[PDB]
Order: sequence, then C-alpha cells, then structure tokens
Amino acid sequence: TYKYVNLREPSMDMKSVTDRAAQTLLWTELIRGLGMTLSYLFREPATINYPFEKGPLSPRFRGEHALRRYPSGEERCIACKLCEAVCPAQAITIEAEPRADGSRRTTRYDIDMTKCIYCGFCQEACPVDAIVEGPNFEFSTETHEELLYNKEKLLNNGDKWEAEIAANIQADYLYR
Amino acid sequence: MELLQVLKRGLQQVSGHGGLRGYLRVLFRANDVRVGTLVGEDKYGNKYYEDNKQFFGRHRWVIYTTEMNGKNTFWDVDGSMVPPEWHRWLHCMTDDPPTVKPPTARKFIWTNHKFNLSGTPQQYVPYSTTRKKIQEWVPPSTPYK
Amino acid sequence: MWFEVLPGIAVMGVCLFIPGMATARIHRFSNGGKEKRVAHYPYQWYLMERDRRVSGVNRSYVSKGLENI
Amino acid sequence: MNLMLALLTNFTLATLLVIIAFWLPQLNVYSSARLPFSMKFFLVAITFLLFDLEIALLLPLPWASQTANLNTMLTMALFLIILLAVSLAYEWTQKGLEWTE
Amino acid sequence: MFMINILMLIIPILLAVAFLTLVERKVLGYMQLRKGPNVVGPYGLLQPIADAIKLFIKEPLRPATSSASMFILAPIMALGLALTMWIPLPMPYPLINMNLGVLFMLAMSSLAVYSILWSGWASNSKYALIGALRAVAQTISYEVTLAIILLSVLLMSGSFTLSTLITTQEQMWLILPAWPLAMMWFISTLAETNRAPFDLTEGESELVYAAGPFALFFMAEYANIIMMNIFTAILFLGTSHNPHMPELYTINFTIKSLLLTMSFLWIRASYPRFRYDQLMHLLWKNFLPLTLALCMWHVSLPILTSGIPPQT
Amino acid sequence: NLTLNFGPQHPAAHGVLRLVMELSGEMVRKCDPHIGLLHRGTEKLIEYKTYLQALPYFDRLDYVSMMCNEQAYSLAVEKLLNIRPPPRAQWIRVLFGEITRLLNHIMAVTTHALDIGAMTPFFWMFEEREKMFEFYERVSGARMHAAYVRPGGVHQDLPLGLMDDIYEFSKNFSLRIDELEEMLTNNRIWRNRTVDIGIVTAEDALNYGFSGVMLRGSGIQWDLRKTQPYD
Amino acid sequence: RGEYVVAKLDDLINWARRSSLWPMTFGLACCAVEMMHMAAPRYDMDRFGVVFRASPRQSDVMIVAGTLTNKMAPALRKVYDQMPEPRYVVSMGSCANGGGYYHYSYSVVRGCDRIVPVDIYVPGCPPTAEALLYGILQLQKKIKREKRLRIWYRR
Ligand SMILES: CCCCCCCCCCCCCCCCCC(=O)OC[C@H](COP(=O)(O)OCCN)OC(=O)CCCCCCCCCCCCCCCCC
Ligand SMILES: N=C(N)NC(=N)NCCc1ccc(I)c(Cl)c1
Ligand code: SF4
Ligand code: SF4
Ligand code: SF4
Repeated sequence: TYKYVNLREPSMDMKSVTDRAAQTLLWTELIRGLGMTLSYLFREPATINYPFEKGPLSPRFRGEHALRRYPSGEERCIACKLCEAVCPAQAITIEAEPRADGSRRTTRYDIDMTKCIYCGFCQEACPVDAIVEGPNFEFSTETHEELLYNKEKLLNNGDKWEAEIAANIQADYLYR
Repeated sequence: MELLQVLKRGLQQVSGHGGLRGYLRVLFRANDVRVGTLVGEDKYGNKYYEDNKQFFGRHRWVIYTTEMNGKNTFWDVDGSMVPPEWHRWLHCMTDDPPTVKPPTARKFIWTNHKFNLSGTPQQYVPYSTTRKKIQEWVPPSTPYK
Repeated sequence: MWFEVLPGIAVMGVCLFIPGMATARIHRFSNGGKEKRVAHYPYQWYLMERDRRVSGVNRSYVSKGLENI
Repeated sequence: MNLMLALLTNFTLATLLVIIAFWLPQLNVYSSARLPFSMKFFLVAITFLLFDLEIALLLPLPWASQTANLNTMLTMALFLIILLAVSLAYEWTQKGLEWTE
Repeated sequence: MFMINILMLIIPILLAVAFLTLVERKVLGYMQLRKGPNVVGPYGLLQPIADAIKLFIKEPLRPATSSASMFILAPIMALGLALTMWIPLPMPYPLINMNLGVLFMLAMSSLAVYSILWSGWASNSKYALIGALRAVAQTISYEVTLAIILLSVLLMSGSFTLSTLITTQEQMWLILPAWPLAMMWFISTLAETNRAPFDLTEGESELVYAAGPFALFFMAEYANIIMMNIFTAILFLGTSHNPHMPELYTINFTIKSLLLTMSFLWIRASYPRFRYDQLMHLLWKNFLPLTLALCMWHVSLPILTSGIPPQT
Repeated sequence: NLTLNFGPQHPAAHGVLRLVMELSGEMVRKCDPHIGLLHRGTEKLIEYKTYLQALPYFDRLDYVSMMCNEQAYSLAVEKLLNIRPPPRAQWIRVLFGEITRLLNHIMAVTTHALDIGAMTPFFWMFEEREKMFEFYERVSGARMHAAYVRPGGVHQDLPLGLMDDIYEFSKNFSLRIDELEEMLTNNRIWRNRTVDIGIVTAEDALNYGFSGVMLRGSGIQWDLRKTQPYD
Repeated sequence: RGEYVVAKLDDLINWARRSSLWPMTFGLACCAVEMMHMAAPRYDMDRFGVVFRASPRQSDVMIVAGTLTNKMAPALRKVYDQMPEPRYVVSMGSCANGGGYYHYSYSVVRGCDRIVPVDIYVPGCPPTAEALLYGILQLQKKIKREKRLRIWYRR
C-alpha cells in the first residue's frame, strides 16, 4: 500500500488564484514560519546545567572498565582468558601463572583503552563477573599513555567504583 | 497579574539561599539560582538537591564542595568529584539516594574518593606488571683463563 | 528562560540611549539651555550672525529683548 | 569644522585600532591577468552603473515638485522612470538577467 | 565640548556592537530550544569581553599579502565609514545637522563596498578575489533599490534633512502609506549587509588567503546592522519629539531600533539560504520592477492629492 | 572551465569528501567524487573476526542507522545457520528498526536543511534524537553502537518500564514533525532550493543501482519491507 | 610587584582564551555525531562560549572526531598547520586516540597523535556528548594553568 506525497491539483478559480497571489506578495508562509520560531523563544529550553546536572543513564551503561573482587577481597578473575578471546578489538592482554598459594591468577591484565570499542563483550564472556564496564565516563586524560590500563589501574578502578558497580549489577543481572 | 507572583518567586530564591551573598555565591559558582530540597551531603561537602517539578534532567543537581582532597574547588569544579554512591543517584541509574539505601560496605572499597588526576603528579603511569622472563648467565668473579 | 536574554538587551539599550541623550544635553549646555539653532539656509544663518552682533558678547544664543529698546 | 573633526576622529580611531590589532598579537612571540570570472558579472556592474546614473537624475525630484510647472515636472519624472523601466525590460527579454551557462 | 560629543557617540556604538553579539547568541539559542552564553559572567554578560580580548591577542593569519598598504586600508575604510554613518542621525538631535543628511548617508554607504573590493586585491588569491567580486555584485545590486525606495519616501517628506522625517511622521508612521516600500526596504537591508537569507559570502566560502583583523571587519559589519535598523525606524516608524523632554524620544526611538535589530536575529533563525542567482533574480526581476512602479506612484500621489510637502 | 581539486594552486583542505568539479561560470559541467577518505578496510578486518566479533563493525558503517545495520548482518547469519529468532526478538527488532529510521531521517532532513542555511530544525529535532539515544542506552548500555541485535535474536530483554517511555515519546513526536514541516514544506525559499533539483528518471534510477527513497522519489513502487519482508 | 602584575595578566588572557574556545571539528566518522549532540540543546556547548560552527581561520581548538585514514592524514596536517596560535587539539574516541577498532588496518593511522600534537584524549567509542563536554572543560582547566607571561618575565 502506498500514498502520493506531492500529486495535487492547484485550483484555478479566481478565489484560489488570488489566495496564491496574496501569498506571493504578502509573504504569508514566511510570516507563518516566523511564528514557529517565536513560539520557541518562549518555550523553556532543554539545556541541563552540566556539570551540576547530568544526563540520565541506566544500570546497563558501558563505561570505564574495572576488575572486581569477592566479598572476602579475593580477586574474581581466574585468568581464563575468555575476555581476551572475545575482545573484538584485541584490546586485552593477559598473562597468568600459579600464585604463591597455588591459585590461578593473572600476572598481567592490560586493556588498551584506545583500542577498546566499549562493546561490553568482555563482561558478557566473563564467567565470574570479574571484568565489568563501570558507570564512569569522565576519565579523559592529557596523554596517550594514561589510557593504557594495566592490572594495578584496573584493580584500583574496581576498589574505587565497587559501591556503584555492585548496585548496578544487582539491578540488571536478572536480565542476563 | 502573574507578573507579580513571578517576581515574588524571584525574591524567594534570594532568601532560599540565605540572603544576597548566598544567592550571588551560587549564581557565580553554578550559574543557577534555583532552590531545591536538600537530599543529603556527602563526606566531601557536596550537597545534593532535587526538585521534581523540573523536567527530567534538571530535577537533580549537586552543588560541589569548595574543597576536596586538599584542592581548592571554589571555581574549579569537576564532574569526577561526585563519589560513586551518589554517582548512581545523580545520573538517574536509581531513584534511591544513598541516604535511604546505602551501598554495601566492603573492606577493600576506597574510603576516600579521588577525582580525575590527569596532568598532576598523581597521574597514572603505565608499566609492565610481569617479571623478567629470560635470566642471563652471570660470569664468575674469580679469574680463570 | 527567555527573560535571561533581557540583561544583554538592556545593556545594548543603555549603550544606544547614551548617544541621543549626550547630544541633547551637550547642546543645551552649550546654547544657554536651549536647542542649538538650526541654520540650513542663508537667511537662517544671516539672522544668527545678526544675533551674535546684537548679543554684545559674540554669542548668538544670548537673546536681547525689549530691555534693549 | 565639526564635520572635519568628526571625520578625522572616526578614521583616526579606526586607524589606531587597526595598528594595535596589528602589533598587540606581536607582543606574543608565536613561532594571464584575465580573471577566470564570468562576463555575466561584468554586465551586472555595468547595469548597476547605468541605473545608478539614472537614479542621479531622479534625486532632484523632491525639490522639483515645488514648482508651478507641475504639468511638465510630472511628465518628465514619469518619462525618466519609464525609460528606466524600458531598459530593464530590454535586459530581461535579451536574457541579460540570466545566470545559466 | 564637541569632542566630548564625538566620543559619547563612538564609544557606545562599539559597546552596543559588542553586546549585540551576546544578544544574537542568546536570542538564537532560545529560538533553538537552548540557552546560549550563560557561564562567562552572569547571564553571559562577560562573554563579549572575553571574545574581544581573545581575538586581539590571537596570532595573525600567515598567508602573505599581495599589497601591504591596501591590506591596512580595507579595515580602516570599513570601520571608519561605519562610524561615519552615525554622525547625521537625529536621536533626536544629530551630532552634525546636515541639510542633505539623507544624501550624505547614501553616498557614504556606497563607498563601504570598497573595503570588500580592496580586501580582495590584498588577499593574494584568485578565489578570494572571485569571492570579493561576487559580494560586491550583490551589494551594488541592492543599492539600486535602496536608493529608489529612499527617494520615494522623501517625496512625502519634502527634503533630504533627516530631522524632517520626524516632522513628517508627527501624526502617523510612514509605514502606513508606504508599507509596500517598507517591506522591500527591510529585505534590501538584509541583503545589503550580507545577512541571512543573503549571507552568501560565507555560504559560498564552503567546500563540497591573506585576511585582515577579523575583529575589525566584524565590528564594522555589526555597526552597520544597527545603523541600518536605526535608519529604518526613523524612516518608517517615526517617533514623536517633544522639544522639552528630548530623552522621551531617545527611549522610544531606541526601543524601536532594538526590536528591528532583534528581527534581523529573528530572521536568520527562521529561513534557509538563497542561491546566488536566485537572490539576484529577487532584485532584478521582483523588487526593482515594483520599486520602479511605486517610485512612479509616489511621484504622482502627492500631486494628485494636493499633498506636496514643504521644502523646509 | 574553472576547477576545484583541493591542491597546489588551490590552498584548501577537503574533508570527508574530495569533490573535483569543473565549472563553466556558475554551471557544474563535471562532478568527480574522490572517496576513500574514510576507508578503513572493514571488510578485510571482518575476515579475522568470529561472526559475533564482527557484529560491532556493522554499527560503524551507517553510523546513523546502527541497529538496522546490525539487523541486516544478523539476518544473513541466521539464514546461513538455518535458525530463526523467536517472535519477541523479531518484534523488538522491528520496533528498534523503526526507531532507528526516525534517528536517520531526523539526521538526514535536518542536516540537509542546515547545510543550506535553515539551522534551527536541527536543534529542535536533535532533542528528539537525544531521547531516542536513551532508548538505545537503556536496552544496551550504549547510546549509538548498541551491538544489541545479534544473530539469534537480541542480546537482552527490554528493561521494565521501557515500553511505556517509548509510548510517551511517540505520542508527541508527530507534533515535532509538524513543526519541522511548518518551517520547510511550504517555505518558498526551501522550495526554490529543492524543487526540480537533481531530477532522476525511473529508468535511470534503476540502471544506476539506486534504492530506497532514491527510487520512490521518481515514482517507482518498491520497498523491501513490502516486497521482500523480513522479521 | 612585577611578579604580581604578570600573575594577573596571565589570569586575564588565560581567562579570555578559555572563555572563548572556538573549535573546528573534523567530523571524520561516528564520533562527529556525538559532537553534534554536544552542540544540541541538551548540552549547548555554545553556552560555555564554545561556538558551534567556526571557520578554520578563526579556530582555537581542533577536534579530531573519528577515524583518520592514511588517505586523509595529509589533509589533517594541512589544516592543523593553518590554524593560528594558540591552538589546541582534542582527540575524540578510540579511533583518533590510537586507531581503535581499525588499529590493525593497512589504511588507518594508529592515532592522530602521529600526525599532530594532542592536548586532550577523550576515551570512548564514541564518548558520550557529556563525556566530550568533560574533555572540553578539562581543556579549559589546562589553559587556566598556562603561564606564558610568568615564564617570559623570568627569561
Ligand atoms: C490605491 C493605490 C495603491 C497602489 C499601491 C498598491 C501597492 C500594494 C500592493 C502590492 C504589494 C507590494 C508588495 C511589496 C513587497 C514585495 C513583494 C515581493 O516582491 O514578493 C515576491 C518575492 C518573490 O516571490 P516568488 O515566490 O519567488 O515568486 C516570484 C518570482 N518569480 O518574494 C520575496 O520577496 C522573497 C521573500 C524575501 C523575504 C524573506 C525574509 C524576510 C521574510 C519576513 C519579513 C517580514 C516583513 C518585515 C516587514 C518590515 C517592516 C519594517
Ligand atoms: N555572535 C556572532 N555574531 N557570531 C560570532 N562571530 N560570535 C563570536 C563572538 C564575537 C565575535 C567578534 C567580536 I569583536 C566579539 Cl566582541 C564577539
Ligand atoms: S568492551 Fe569490547 S573492545 Fe573493550 S575490552 Fe571489552 S570486549 Fe574488548
Ligand atoms: S576477567 Fe573474567 S573472562 Fe577475563 S580472564 Fe579473568 S575470569 Fe576470565
Ligand atoms: S571511535 Fe568509535 S564511534 Fe568514534 S569513529 Fe571510531 S568506531 Fe566510530
């Protein structure tokens, strides 16, 4: 089923012809266009007062990465490398060995945040909720090197943001 | 004549900030003189306000503290100053402020939040976290040729 | 909100208002409190030069009435 | 003498502003002849000139209306404007007002 | 005392020009559902000052000029003429009371096109020159109608003195007997001053050269926008003048000028841009025929109604 | 025949598109698009990814119509896999496919008007775009590159309360189209910039490989949602 | 004293230059759209003094918003060389920051900082319009720290 957007016949009776003549000479449609912009001048603007106001985000928002822990403080990551395998950008680099207590843990866990596409595939693939994308989006830097995160940076992000990260996971994990 | 009742609302903002100095202080710090309900105040001095008659987006806001972690933030405020427990509320990821539903306490969670540290002596510097992989042979110290 | 455009409008208003106000007041100051005499034509200029001589002080804006008769 | 003073001040200030706009940034130390241009644009300039000349003859009209010879004044005033309109009609029909090609 | 008068005219003009930038950005903002400047100073009131300082300590543009003397000349020409256009304006008393004040302003406005031309020669670039010629062709074209429209109105006023327009409009604005001309005059001032929907010099600078101080050219352009709108108010929306309370005239006359200037703002916010050939056709094939016909009509009308104004 | 090629004897950079045009006065005699300025070898990079890994590359093609790009790739893989997505996933994909169409046509129409001077509808409508970015962010956590539509269905279910907000947004949106039309449709200046411009015949459009509105603008009755429907 | 004078002259020009940051945007790809949303009414970059559409001749900051290919690298460097000083560059998004999702491509420059110096890196693919606003406000604070005159005085 279809419709015509511009298949109309302009009436050629004197009343209609004079209506278009008055339009041409008196600029009626142009003045009508002025009315619309005038009505907007008196509308409340939609601007928000950043940084004192923030745009709304949901619990699923994909932001800065962080490595999480268990309630006891043990790291959740077990160096399974499923995150590294799935990363579409190859942004993750992992090395691992048996820890002094025999645990399976990483010795290297880097994310090149300038390779990362912030797709969230790593947090989907992780079997233990170790790597997440947190709610922070205000971590712009002055140098390139500051954006090449290693494990110490990523663990510090987790300790820094765990309060919010845990609440966000609590809100969304029943959809996963 | 609503003009007068509009103007009265204007004056009540001056008293709502505690006199002209308070009204001027928020006008020049935050470029806004609205009055909202105090929802709480974090340990760093940031005050969080709500006004549910404002359209979604402008109904929550923070008046940042004038000093955080030893830094003068009277004029230099920053979005990264908001701690995580309030970050969720301020960005509408939740309805409940931390004053009502506080976060789950953990041993390892930072007690002191830090804002963005780029460009300062505290900035992050990347490095390889792995140890040397190939060990070189060390020649003997006693002579023997 | 739209009335926050007014402060800038008010500053422009005051800025455009001063030229017209300054000129009017300087004219009264310089012309014995009256309007500066307009002399677009030789007749109007001639009466002004005559007034300057009749004044006795070399100022065309110092009128002399029946007290001189 | 007032017009000279006003003119002198207007351009002296314009000149003063221009030079400091030329040097104030230097207080810092930051480290063949036929233009390929359509003949249609020449005719616009010439057409403007000829219409500008005719407008010069119409400028005295406000004073001309003050005469007792109003029958001749009105006839010649309309004659000039009509010829000015005939020139436009000639350019128009001769495709001199077009920009295609 | 007269020098005190000259400065009391120049300095406020440059300040009103400065704060028109703020008003333009804020009126455009609210018509676009946003705010515009509101951070740099309360309600953005310090924004014009920040911009002025920033421009004047910016590095000069680095393309070499093709004519040093004529590089300096263009900005001086443009700004000097812009300030000169204000000396005969009766607000209600002119700085200089010219018997032929209208002719003076017409004559000075026709020389402001030289700055456009000269800046083309000094650009040392053919594309810059071709751009300068296109703007000149548009400018001079709309000068034709402005002069003829101006002449038509003067046939109800009776002289070239500007203060006589105040006497003419004692009982009634000239926008009533001459609203057809006011419509065309207003649009010509938009196209005369390269204002949307006639800002094609910057419309056609697009894609898909030695340049003077942007600030100096910008100030000249915006002084002309205010002056054009002040002139429109005096010519069509005449304010009553009470000799004993002149400031009453200066208040109402200012408000009319502010509203007319704000309408320039209102109009760039509302319409798209004409094509170059189409705004040439708007003049040569639309405004000029009506303007010629209405010039004929306004020569006849005083004579046939016995409404010829006096000379003085 | 003046020329504009963006090079020596022409100091100016080109940008995303390098158009080499030869003009005779005002008229365009030849228009020679030089592209490749955003060529990134996506098609080669996909050969090193798994099918899931290659999905985010499609968000970044028509980066105004992200979820529609995901849908086309997902349909192709589902066809080769010989599976089908469940009905709720197909309805979610049609829902966000049409939301994505609103995102694209707002961008297309308002930037087209902006490029020729009418700068104001861009602001009114980009507030609507901002609200639709929130629907993207609420279902996927990303405002643009959702990676939400995948072979097999969609990544996650709609959060509770999302459908109500989409209803609220849609209830008011037609009035925003009306305001856009009040600025453009009958404006004589807009009509003078677009009427009888770039006329293409029905036969030329087909033989030149056009599709979508480029075909329907010339009267051809074709729309794959009708003739070759999916989901 | 002369120290106190240069202290306030520094504060003045620094205040002027960060209150009037005029960007020219290389909208190369996706990230340009988020840049447009920052100009859009919700965030209204123009309210910070950051004008929306600025000619390159009058620009103070360049925003590289999108992938920089090999074929485009010479054009980017051309425009940068023509910007009058002081000039700053903001790198927006993973592509411009370091190649991003096309880092290993044969036709893609692995970070615009290989072609021009960069002052701020905004992470994200793409950064939210508000994330880009954070980076712009962080550039203002970087300008606020400048001390050209105090260093000149001590030469
Ligand atoms: C009793 C005897 C009486 C005898 C005298 C009778 C005379 C009165 C009757 C005649 C009325 C004359 C009208 C004069 C105005 C000029 C009208 C005009 O020229 O319009 C035509 C023009 C082009 O129209 P177009 O669609 O392109 O079609 C023709 C092209 N071939 O259209 C255009 O002008 C293009 C529009 C340009 C303007 C766009 C931007 C501004 C629009 C809003 C401005 C609002 C007006 C502001 C008023 C200012 C007041 C100070
Ligand atoms: N607002 C506009 N008219 N656009 C625009 N160029 N804005 C920039 C503001 C500006 C430009 C020149 C000067 I001198 C000043 Cl004081 C301020
Ligand atoms: S978000 Fe995507 S691109 Fe970034 S590290 Fe995780 S899987 Fe890799
Ligand atoms: S973060 Fe998760 S997916 Fe990645 S290596 Fe550790 S346990 Fe495996
Ligand atoms: S960084 Fe991401 S959003 Fe930006 S251009 Fe690259 S792929 Fe697109």
